[PDB]
Parts: sequence; structure tokens; C-alpha cells
Amino acid sequence: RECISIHVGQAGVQIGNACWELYCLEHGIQPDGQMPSDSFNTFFSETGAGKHVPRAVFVDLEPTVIDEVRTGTYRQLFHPEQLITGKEDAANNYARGHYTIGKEIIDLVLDRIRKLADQCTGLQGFSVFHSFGGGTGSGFTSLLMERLSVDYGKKSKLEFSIYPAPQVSTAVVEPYNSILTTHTTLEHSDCAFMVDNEAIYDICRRNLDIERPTYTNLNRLIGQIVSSITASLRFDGALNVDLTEFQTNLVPYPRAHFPLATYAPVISAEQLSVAEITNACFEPANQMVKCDPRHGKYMACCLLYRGDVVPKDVNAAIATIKTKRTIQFVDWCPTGFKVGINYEPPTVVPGGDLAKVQRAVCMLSNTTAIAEAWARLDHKFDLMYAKRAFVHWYVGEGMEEGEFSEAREDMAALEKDYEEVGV
Amino acid sequence: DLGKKLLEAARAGQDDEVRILMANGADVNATDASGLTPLHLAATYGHLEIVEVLLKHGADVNAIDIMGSTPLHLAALIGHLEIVEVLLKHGADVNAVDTWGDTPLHLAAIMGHLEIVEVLLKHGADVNAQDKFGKTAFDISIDNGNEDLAEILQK
Amino acid sequence: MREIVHIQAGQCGNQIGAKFWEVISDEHGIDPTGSYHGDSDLQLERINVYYNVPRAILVDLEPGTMDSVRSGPFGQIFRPDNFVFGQSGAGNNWAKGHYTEGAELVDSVLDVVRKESESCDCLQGFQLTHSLGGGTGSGMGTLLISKIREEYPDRIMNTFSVVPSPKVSDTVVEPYNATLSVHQLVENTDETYCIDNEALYDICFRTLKLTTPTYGDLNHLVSATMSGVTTCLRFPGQLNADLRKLAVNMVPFPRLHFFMPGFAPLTSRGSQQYRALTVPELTQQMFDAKNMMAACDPRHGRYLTVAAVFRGRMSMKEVDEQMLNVQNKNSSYFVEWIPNNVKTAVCDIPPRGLKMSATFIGNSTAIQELFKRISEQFTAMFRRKAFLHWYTGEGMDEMEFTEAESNMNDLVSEYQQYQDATAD
Amino acid sequence: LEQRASHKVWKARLNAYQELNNLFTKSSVIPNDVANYWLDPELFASYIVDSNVVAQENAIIALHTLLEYISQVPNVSTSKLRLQWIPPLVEKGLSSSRAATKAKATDCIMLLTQSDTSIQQTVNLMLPSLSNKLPRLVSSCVKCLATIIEEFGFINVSDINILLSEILEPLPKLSSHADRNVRSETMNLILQIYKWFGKELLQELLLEKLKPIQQRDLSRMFEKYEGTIPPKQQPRLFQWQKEQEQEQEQDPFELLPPSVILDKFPADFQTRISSTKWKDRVEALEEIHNNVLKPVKKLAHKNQDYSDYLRVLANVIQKDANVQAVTIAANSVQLLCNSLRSNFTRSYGAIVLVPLLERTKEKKPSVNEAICSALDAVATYCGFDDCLEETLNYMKHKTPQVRIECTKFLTRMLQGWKSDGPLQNQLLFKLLPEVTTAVLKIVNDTQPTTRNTGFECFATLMKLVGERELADPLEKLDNLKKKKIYEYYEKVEV
Ligand SMILES: Nc1nc2c(ncn2[C@@H]2O[C@H](COP(=O)(O)OP(=O)(O)OP(=O)(O)O)[C@@H](O)[C@H]2O)c(=O)[nH]1
Ligand SMILES: Nc1nc2c(ncn2[C@@H]2O[C@H](COP(=O)(O)OP(=O)(O)O)[C@@H](O)[C@H]2O)c(=O)[nH]1
Ligand SMILES: [Mg+2]
Ligand SMILES: [Mg+2]
Repeated sequence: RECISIHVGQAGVQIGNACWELYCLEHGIQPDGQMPSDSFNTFFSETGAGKHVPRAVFVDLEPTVIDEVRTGTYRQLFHPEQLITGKEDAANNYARGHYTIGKEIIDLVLDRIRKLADQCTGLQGFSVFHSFGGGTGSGFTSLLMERLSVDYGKKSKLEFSIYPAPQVSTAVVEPYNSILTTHTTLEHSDCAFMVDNEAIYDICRRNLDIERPTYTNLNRLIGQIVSSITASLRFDGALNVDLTEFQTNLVPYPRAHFPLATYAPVISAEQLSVAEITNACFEPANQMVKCDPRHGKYMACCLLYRGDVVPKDVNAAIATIKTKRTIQFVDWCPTGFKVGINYEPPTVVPGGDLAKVQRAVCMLSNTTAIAEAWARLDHKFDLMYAKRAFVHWYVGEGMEEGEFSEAREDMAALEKDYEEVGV
Repeated sequence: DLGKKLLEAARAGQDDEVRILMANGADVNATDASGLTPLHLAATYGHLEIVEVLLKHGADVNAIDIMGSTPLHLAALIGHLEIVEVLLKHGADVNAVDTWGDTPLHLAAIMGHLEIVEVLLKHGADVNAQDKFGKTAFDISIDNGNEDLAEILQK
Repeated sequence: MREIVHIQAGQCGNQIGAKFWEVISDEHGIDPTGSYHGDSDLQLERINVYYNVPRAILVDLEPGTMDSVRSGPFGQIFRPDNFVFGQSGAGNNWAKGHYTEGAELVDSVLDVVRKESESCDCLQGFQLTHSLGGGTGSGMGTLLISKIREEYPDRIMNTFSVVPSPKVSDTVVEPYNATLSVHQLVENTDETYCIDNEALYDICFRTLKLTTPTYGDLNHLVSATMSGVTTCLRFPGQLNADLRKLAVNMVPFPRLHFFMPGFAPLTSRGSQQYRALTVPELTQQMFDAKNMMAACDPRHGRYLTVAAVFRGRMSMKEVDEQMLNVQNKNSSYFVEWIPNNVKTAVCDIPPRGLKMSATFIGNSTAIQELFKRISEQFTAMFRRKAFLHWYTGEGMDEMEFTEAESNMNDLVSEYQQYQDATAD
Repeated sequence: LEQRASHKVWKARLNAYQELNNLFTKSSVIPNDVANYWLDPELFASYIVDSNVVAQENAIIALHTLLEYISQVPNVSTSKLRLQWIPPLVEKGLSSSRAATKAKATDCIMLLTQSDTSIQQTVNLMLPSLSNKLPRLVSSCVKCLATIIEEFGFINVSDINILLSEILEPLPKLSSHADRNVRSETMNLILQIYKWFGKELLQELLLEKLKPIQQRDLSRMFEKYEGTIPPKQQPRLFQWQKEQEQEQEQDPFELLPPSVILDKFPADFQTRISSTKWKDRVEALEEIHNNVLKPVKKLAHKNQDYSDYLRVLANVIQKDANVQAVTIAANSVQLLCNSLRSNFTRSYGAIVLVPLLERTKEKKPSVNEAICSALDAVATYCGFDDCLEETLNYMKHKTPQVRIECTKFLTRMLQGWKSDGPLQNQLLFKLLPEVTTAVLKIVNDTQPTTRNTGFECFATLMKLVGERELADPLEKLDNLKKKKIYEYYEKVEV
């Protein structure tokens, strides 16, 4: 029944910390690994000495971030063989992550994954956490995804991508890296949840009331929403109980496998109703990817409630939105909203700016308006590639220039794929 | 592709494994290569329970293919009287035309399905409809020696 | 990506080089004996980058320069082995530094470079300071660069090259030497900071009101600029952290990697303005061409990429606002087809003397003005074939001058192309 | 699926026949021991008579491409094949009623006919089938006999007299046969014998014995024939004939007296070349080059040891820090190799080879000019003696420049590759093991200008050794790199 998590690049690794911090609070697991208290062993394994170890691998082509992971509060939680580091980073270059540097460590990484899969009996698949604009996040992940489709080809793989945003952007070439990994990882991913760092920035400035958010601010907010999606796998709910069901419910087209996630409520630490939070799921301000679903057709839509929730309140709030708003669906869809509930309360971090809420909801909806997000990257990409800007860096690290065009055509074809569904 | 397994099942006639594939959200109107939906295939090979399953889940009763054949065309060709009345009851096109100019009445008359001919006629079939060569359903009975059909066409 | 090996070659190379070590030794809290007397962790956080004692190699054909460094203030700290010096001097002959006399010594230098690199956890790249109008700093430096480029092709090459000007030395062979050296740098280095003596004089003379600037006066402007651009590398920070990431976000086309540096506020040798500048004032020293270390007008060209480094305690909110402001209020001066091409970073530790400061590294196409000046002086000299027997005697071919002339003109044309480019 | 070719189920044999047909088109041409459908020809003799008409036809088209994959030397074992194969081919392939089953059987016999030296051994085997029950077999096998002649003809036939009698003997009975087709298709065979030596011969031997109406139609057929009594040129040649034609389609000034230069050397030479002052070394080399080497045009082959002088040219080309002293030295080395051809066997060639390859690192155009031109000299006079192995070694070297230049070197040499012998040269002994594994390291380099040299150095390789033999590592390569390799393949010659 088990599931393995992988974290690539600083983004993956540092969001991983926020998620496994939040997983251990939700499961009452201690920083040293003990537990004074199954469905949760989908994510954790067990030592003979009563210690609960995550089924996770941490990867970065550079020690600094994982060194802090290896000496952080949760240093005892992970086995040292799970934390893998190189020396030379990818330097915001997809080519180095995928071709030049990534090939030097890919075999060691795949080997340490086999050690966790050998401990498992009925392995389900893989969760993958990585940035778009990062060199490691883009290049190495796309490589690792290719190789996991070989050594474990007959099982699922899910992405957690960090969509770039100029407000926290570290590189000019982040459009390049995003397009390049999304091209080569498209065929090897069954489902992929994008996270626009701008929306997370906007949300933290408005609803968390922070002037200039830090990465901890964004990661904590993100970790809450990741927990909402993986809650079904860790507590044995009714909906989305295994990795296949994510494809079943949300993916009616292998290529178009990019759901929009909306999370309410985000309450500052300085209660709402079931109906009020469900209306906020159709408010663009609380989306994780900045677009307008009103300009698009829904292919699917799931609601994952958790907390003090009465099943009848849900059905009322559903009928309200299905009658008092005009949510356009495609004609070849069931058009019925799937629902699942988990009565455990949303855990926050002690000290966090996010407050404990009585109930919460996370709406996963594969709307065609998310094509707007791809259009923004494609445009930025076109401006630089029209002059072949920064292209020599990529071509100089083992990459053919044609791969740029082959990726761009695959992105243009995906934009047409989103258009034809919604007309 | 889940839309391709639903065509494999609806054709070969595994009634049970349609419900399995459809419970996984398979495309009810998934086109193969020549534009044939599963409703086309089930209406060709006589799988009545699979036709009624797809129709009530939302199957285009008047879907055409690359050659303009509706499922009512194919049902009236092979001679599946049980399916013909199911399609017509689900709003089938009684006077649909295909690329060769034939209506379902042409096909049921050529193949000698006298019991299906009378059903189509009573659902308002065009007895004077012509094909490419310019022949009606009545001309086919004259040309083919069928006097059992000539009388059933003027009723 | 940790350690950086430093090199200084030629008279000017060791002059501004030692000045640089004086500045950042203080900033990191190291005394001339080589002992930490600081009072902060941000000082020793990334001391492993430039120190072990500096990771610096001193080179010159002129043996006198040996003593001019050791008899300097921080001259005691450099490793004795890392001094590599020839018997005679190059005498403003680029060929003597690159082919004959400078070539005989370059092996001894590479032996020490190897030694310092051997004991590095993870090398980043290299760092050379030198003048382009000389014979040793230009000829042997560019020869050293290529020789390292081929022995360490997996590393970054970053140079601090100073441009000759008639206002600082009336030697007429400098256009030759600088042109030949630019023909090398465009092919051999990842990034190059263009320090123009023309602009250093014009700043000390007109802005600082010094009637006769000395080398020390010009070297003060340089050493402060170097600590500013290397602030990201020497202290903890998210943006433009290592050499490769910097060049990745600064150089869109491999040949066009010549940065026009500039910083603020402009101070004299040990004068204090008594009034600390504001954030919007610092920001308005960017387009202010009187703060550019290269003698070019940014108004006459377009910025491809820009890196800003604000040092001191100040509002990160206000810096973001002012930078976002000045970009769009001059939107016709920043290239449109490179989005988010300006990147800002802050460091809390200011430079010594100043409460606040701001350095402005820019890849501006206006830099073509600088290369125009060198080429016109080169061509006037070359069309009358003056002093050619110097270079040809040392094994050089007359053809080389034409190639370097043509290669620099292609470099000028390239800058003009992207200046007139449109996104449409 | 190797043994599945004789499986009980028909659709399982049908695969193995397609598997084989794909093998004989995709196999190595020199040939795998797996291609053992020559030494046991009973195998395909069984396959051609398959108990299923559909799997039969697929066995014949596999035999067809097998029987043209054999177009490579050495396959002198075509005698055994015609004995084993054409009787099944005639008996049940020509016999067949299937359109395509017949057409490929005839085409098969074509290829077996031109494997032979002449037509007699094939004709002699397919003659008995004229006396078979089934008319459509004798109807067809008289048409096939008639078109092994009109396209080949009687040449290199030991005893034509015995052969003409053996094929003229049944012609009376065939021309009086019941079947219309057997008769109609017998007049064609008569014409094709007339078309090669008639009318006089067969009017006395044969035409006399046919129906009068028949010999009229044959005369009417001879008028419509235009062209000389024996055809000037055959519409098809045999294997030994076409190769001879291709080989048909496809004084040295060196006699001058030899000059001696040892006496030319000066006393102040050894210390000058081994001096610390650069200009001493330069002038030393520059003098013996401009004064002593450049004038001459042929050096002394007999009893002159230059391996003392050449090992000091190597010492400078490798280790000397003066790039100018290197340039003038490699030009000296070239002069020795140029004016003294056939001398650099091993000791001389090997004394300067590995130093020269080290110094390709130099990027100054004039210097790369001289070093490479010298490496071209030793290559043109040491063929592939020590260079082939050591050029590869330095393609694996760490310096980027030595990779692109030593790979360009293999490219230069490969264009002038014309070693003697049909096959089994030093290139093939180490082709896949070493050459290709090393060229791929260049093709997959981090740098584009490096990769782009490999793309030529792989397209110049395919040109030499067949774009089909190397299709295995072609597949493992990117589709994107493939179209760059092909770009050069179209524009590259030898
Ligand atoms: N939300 C969020 N975004 C992050 C985090 N860390 C990095 N990013 C974003 O990810 C993008 C690329 O940065 P990184 O992921 O750190 O790059 P990397 O994967 O480590 O690759 P290299 O550092 O070049 O080896 C940047 O635009 C950052 O804004 C994080 O912890 N949380
Ligand atoms: N800014 C600055 N420029 C210098 C200094 N010394 C020399 N130069 C310039 O560099 C050029 C002379 O080259 P130099 O370095 O002295 O010759 P080298 O010893 O062979 O490298 C002239 O254009 C000088 O103006 C210095 O200390 N500071
Ligand atoms: Mg990182
Ligand atoms: Mg000097």
C-alpha cells in the first residue's frame, strides 16, 4: 500500500521539510522518531525499536540545503543514506541538471530508492517535489522521471511543481527551465499539481498579513495544501485512497493532467461556516495558480473537506454554487462534484502565522483556464528564444539546440489541446 | 488510453467489462480510427445491454463516422431489431444519410430485414429517398425480385 | 561551488589587487598577520571563499613589483611560494608578455595555481586583475587565461581588466595592447568587469574635484567597486550567490560579457560626507553616468541585464519599490525581450566608511562606445604601421592585428545589433 | 523464435519468417553466426514448402531478401544452394495459383541464377518439371525458363551443345500439349532461343516438327523482332560479370638522387636547441629548416639515422614553452616525412606521433595549421600503423581542444582510407569495439563545437562501412542528433 516521496532541488527539499514537519504533527510522531500512539504506514516504515522512519529520499546537487536537513530538528528522523548530496550545483541550468551533472549521481540516487522499495511489499508509486526554474529541479527530476518509468514502469508517479514568479525568482532563464522539464516530464507523469509562487505570495500578503513573505511563509502555506491532498492517502478516507484514483477522478486526458488546487480558509493568527469556505473555492484569490476559471470549462472537480463538517452542509453548499453560479462543464464529463471528508482537524505548526481552523476544504479541479499559466511562460520563452538569448549556456552543457524547439512545439500543441476541449 | 479499451469491449461484447471501464470514466463517445464510437460497434454486433448502457450514460445516438454512418445505419444493416427500436426510442435519425447516399431504410431493404423495414417506416422513414445512383428503397425491391418487400414498402 | 583562486599580474594587476585585499581583509576582520579580530559570524561565514591567508597568486615579469607589494600594508600575509616573478620586464610589449618572455614564466605560475587548487574542497573559478595597455598584465595575463581555460575547463574565468586612456598615460602602443587583449577576452573569459581609466580620471577630476589624480586616487575607486560586486560572493545571500549563477543571469550571448560597473556614493580618499544617502538617492546613481566606472553613457544604449547590490541596513521594501520604479519610468532603456532582467540583492554589512552603499553591475550595449574609442586609436596607429617592428620581432604576425581589429569591430556591431533589436 | 520457425501453429511460423526477413535486411554485412541459413540449406528448403499458403508466401519473401543479402563476398557456397532450393521453388512456388507467391519465386530463381557462373546448373534442375501432371506448372515453368534466358543468356557455359539438346528435346511435346497456355508460352521460349541463335538452327532441328500454323506465327514473330542476331548487350549480368565490369570502370618523380644533410649541421646546434634563451632555440631550428631542409627535395634512404634528430623535434613539439619554436619544428617534422617517404615505419613514426597529438591543444591558427599538417604527413606515410590506436586514446583526453582536433584527425585520415584487401582490415578488427565506442564519446560531448566534429566523424564513418552496419548505435542515439549526423552523411565523400 506504500508510497515513496522524493525531493529534488532546494525547492523540493525545503518544502519537504515543511511537509514532513506537518506530517509528524498530524500523526503525533516525535522529532526523534518515536510515537506514543495502519493507514499512516502508507508513508512511514517502522524500526524494530519502535521508531517510525519516513519513506522519503532527499536529493540536491549541492550540500548546503540538505546539510541543514541533515542537522535540523528532524536530523534523527531520516536515515543518513536517504539524504543524498553532490558538490557542484546545476546553476539554474536544465542542461547541467539533466545531462552534465545529473548523470554523475543519477545511479546512486536510483540505488537508494531501490533500498526503500525493497522494504515495501505493495508499492504504489512516487511523489516528486521540485521547482520549475531551478536547474536541479528541472533537469535532474526530468531525468529521474525518465529512469523511474523504466525501473518501476508499471506504477504511478505524481508531481508537485513550483511555478515560478518574478517576486521570488532567482534567475532570468526560469522560463527556459520550466518549458524544458515540462516537455520531457510530460509523458512520464500521471498527474501534476502546479504551485504558482505568485499566488502563494499574494495570499501571504493579503490573508496572512505579511509585507515581504519569506520562503518559510510560502512553504508553510504550501505544506498545508499538500497535506490536504495527501490526507486521503494517510488516514484511509473514502475518496482518493490510492495513487491511481487521482488519475481516475482528475485526468480525462493523459496529457492534460494539471489540476488547479484551491484551498480555504487561510486564517491569520491575529470560525467560518461550511457554505462560506465552499464559496471561497470558486474565488480566484484563493487559487494556487493565477488564472480565471470563468474563462474555461471544467473537466473534473473534487472537494476534500476535513474537520468539523456535517455531510448535509456540504450538499447544501454544493447546490448553492451549482444553482447560484454558472460553473461551465464540458459535455463529455459526469459534471457531478466528487466529495470526501476526513473528520480530523487541520493541524498547524506551533508558532505558525497560520491559525488552527475548525474545518477546511481543498478543491482540486482540472479547469481549462490553467492554460493561461502555460501561455505566460510560453510568451516569456518566445521573447528570449527569438534572439537565442542564454541559449549558449544550455548548448554548452551537452544539450542540442533543437531540444528548445521540440519543447516549444510540445507546449504549443498542449495549448491547442486545452483549446479544443473548451469550445 | 481508456477510450480505446471501451471500444475493444463494446465490440467483442463483454457486457461486464464495459461497466468496469465506464466506472473508470472512459469516453463514451471515443472515436477509433474511422470515427466509430462504441455505440456504433455494439449496434453492429448485437449487444443490446451494452447499447442501453452507453445510451443512458450519454452516447451520441446520431453520431456519424468518417463515412457518415450512424449506429442506426449499422443496426439496420446487420439486422438487430432489438437495438433498432432502442436507438429510435433514444431519438435516432430515421432519415440519416451516409456518404453513399443510403438511408437506414436502404440497408434494411437490401439485406432483407423485412421486420426492421416496417419498424423504420412507422418511425417516419423516407420511402422515396434516393441514393447516389438514384434508386429508392422501392426500386431495390423491384430490382431484387423481392415481392414480400414490395408489398411491405407500399403499406 | 566554494573556493575562488585569485591572481594578479603586471604592475596595475598587483596594485589594484593588493588594494582589493586590503579592503576585504578589513571587512572580514583579518589583520596583516593573518588572525581573526572580528566580531560577527557573517564575517567567517564564507571566509573559505578567498582565504585558507589569502588564496592569491602574485605574478609579474617586473621583479621590483615583488617588494612594492610586501612593503605594502597587507604585504606580509601573502604566501611566499605564491610569488612568481621574472627577471626582466615586458616594456609595454604585448607580444613579449604573450609569446616570448611572459610565456617562459607562465609554467612556473601554473605550478602554483595547481598547488592552490589541489587543496580545494570544491573550486568555483578564477579571478584575475590586470591592465590592458601594459605588456605583462595584458600579454601574459591573457596567455595565463587560455592556459587555465584548457587545464580547468569546468571552472569560471572572471577578470578585472582596466582600460588605458590618454588622460592617464600617453603611451601610444596601448591601443595595440588593449585591442590584442580584447581579442582574447571575448573568447576566453565568462565575465569581465570593464574598469576605464578614462572614467576614473573624469570622476576624480570633475566630481571629486582633484586637479591631479594619482594612481592611488583611481585605485581607491577600483578597490571599493570590487568589494561591492564581490559582496554576494563573500557573505550569505540568496541571489547571485556563486560565479556561475551570476554569469548565467548576466550573459545572454557568450561574446557579450563585458559589464559596465558603477557604484555609489562616490567618496574621496578618506573623506566623510557626514550625511548618509537615502534609498531613492542611491537608486538614482544608476543612470547617473557620473558614477559609471566605464566611460560610457547608458542613455546612449540599452541594458541587457542589470545586477544591483545594496549594502547596509535599509528597507528591503523601499529598495524593491525604487528599483521597480526606475525600471518602468525608463522602460525604453531596458531591453524588452528579456523579462525580469534586473535583479537586486541586499547585504546588511556595509562597506567600511559608509553607512549605506549601492553597486550597479550592468551589461549595457552602450559599452560599444568604449570599444569604439580603442579601435579608432588602434586604427589610426595601425594604418600608419607605427611601432609594428616591436611586436613582429617577438614572433607575431602582422595578420594578427587585422584579425583583432576585425574581431573587435564585430563585437561593436553585435552590441549595435541588439541595441536596435525589437520585440514587436 | 529461432526454433519457432518449425512450430505446429501456422501463425507462429508466419512470425519467424517475418522475423527472418527483417534480420536479413538489418543484419551485418561483411555476418552473424546466427545467419546460418547457408550451411544447413535444408532449413529454407523446408520453409519454402510450408503447409500454409499465407505462411509459405512469407517464407519465400524471407528467402528472397536472404537471397539478396547474400550479395556480399565470400559466398562461393551458391552451388549447394541451387541444388537444395530451386527444386522446391519450382515444384511448389512457380506452381502456385497465388499472384504474389509465384512472382517472388521467379525473382528468387533470378537471384540464384546470377549467383551461378552461367545458367546451365539452374536450367538443368528445372527442366524435369516440364514433364509434370499439372499444366499450370509446366505452363509457368516454361515462362520462367524463357526469362532466365532473355535477361541472362548462354555465356560461360561449358558444353552448350549438350545444353541446347537437353532444352530442345521437350519442345515438340510442349508445343503439341493440350493446354493453350503451355503452347502459347512455348512459342515464346522458341523465340527467345531464336533471339540468340536462329533462324537457321531451329528450323532444321525443331520448326520442321510443329504444326504449319505454328511455324507461321513464329516467322511473324521474327519480323517484329528488331536487333542483331545475337543481342549486343544482355539485359542482366551475372555476379562475376558485374563485379568485373565495376573493376574495369574503376611514373613517380621520386627517382631523383638523394641528398644528405648530416654534414650540413653546425657545431653550436645541440647546445643552442637545448638552451634556455628562446631565440637561440628558434634560430637553431629556423636555420636547419630554411637552409638545410627547405631546399632539398629527397633525403637519403640508405644508412641514415634521423631518430636522433627527430627525437629532439619531439622534445620541443611536446614540452617547449615557445609556441613559435613548436610551429617551426612541426614544419621540419613534416619536411622529413614528406621528402623521405617510406621511412617512418615505426621508430620514426612513433617517436613524434604521441607528442604531436598532445600539442593539438594549441589554438593559435598558425600553430594548429602546422601541427595538424605534420600529423597529416605522418598519417599519409604511417597509414594506420600506430596512429589509429593512439588517435583514439587522445580523443578520450581531458583537454577540449585535443578532443576536437584528434577527432578531426581521424576524420582526415578516414577520408584518405583506401587500405588493400576486400575485408578484415585493421579498421574492422576494432570498428565496433573501439572506433565507434570512442566516436560516440565525441558525438555526446558537452560542447557543441566538439559534438559537431563527431557528427562529421560519424558520417564519414558510415560512408566507409555502410550506414546499415552501424544502425544499431544509431538507434540508441537521439532522434535529434540523428538528423545532424545524416546532414553530413549527404555532403561527405572519401
Ligand atoms: N515556494 C517555494 N519556492 C522555492 C523554494 N526554494 C526555491 N524556490 C523557487 O524555486 C526556483 C528555483 O530555485 P531552486 O529550486 O532552489 O533551484 P534548485 O532546484 O535548488 O537548483 P540549483 O540550486 O540550481 O542546483 C526559484 O524561483 C525559487 O523561487 C521554497 O522553499 N519554497
Ligand atoms: N587605475 C590604475 N591604472 C593603472 C595603474 N597602473 C597602471 N595603470 C594603467 O595601466 C596601463 C599600464 O600598464 P601596466 O599595468 O603598468 O603594465 P604591466 O606592468 O606590464 O602590466 C596604463 O594605461 C596605466 O594608465 C594603477 O595603479 N591604477
Ligand atoms: Mg540550490
Ligand atoms: Mg609595469
